[PDB]
Amino acid sequence: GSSKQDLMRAVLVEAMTSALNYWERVSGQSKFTFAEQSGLWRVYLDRSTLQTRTLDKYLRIETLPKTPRWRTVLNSLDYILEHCKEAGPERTHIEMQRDKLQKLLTS
Amino acid sequence: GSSKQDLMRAVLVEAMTSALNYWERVSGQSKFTFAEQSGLWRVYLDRSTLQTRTLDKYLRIETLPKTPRWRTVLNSLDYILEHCKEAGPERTHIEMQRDKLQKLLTS
Repeated sequence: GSSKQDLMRAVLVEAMTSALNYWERVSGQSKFTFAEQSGLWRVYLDRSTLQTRTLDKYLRIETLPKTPRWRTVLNSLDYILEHCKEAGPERTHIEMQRDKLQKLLTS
Repeated sequence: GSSKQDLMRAVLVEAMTSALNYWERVSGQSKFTFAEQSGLWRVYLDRSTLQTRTLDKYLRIETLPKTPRWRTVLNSLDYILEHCKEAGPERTHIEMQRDKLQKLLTS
């Protein structure tokens, strides 16, 4: 129902933002670099500056697309966890949010 | 010194035992299957029965070899975490023990 759909969207934003913050700290690379190196998100020239325009929409519930690319988000969480291994609460939180999303998508 | 060497051996046994218990529960497969499918540990015919004779020595501090194969143990932890994703305290403990071993080996 509407509650499950809104929960999925809230978890997707939490998971993506958490994963990017972890990527930035552990890899020492930018959000731009995650998109460019993984090939999972496109780079655009906006306001005369390179931007991960679509990825950026997934970092706030207000801008999340009407049709989220759930598999691309799960591939993003997997890519970040594949390249960033530092064990700890921050990583555990991303793993837990990944499992939550997967269970919501398959229930 | 002796303290660091004994700590490394104690952490190796904790990590291996933890990882195998997690593999068995999450994969629903045996220790034998972890060895056979990964190819990381040999199978032997002892007492007329198939056994992971060398791997078994890593599950008790009393039997741990004088010369542990540290890389084979780290490859074992990586293989189990690659195939078993269930997020939770049990998985976090294995990740934490893996990081502890790596830091001891590089300090």
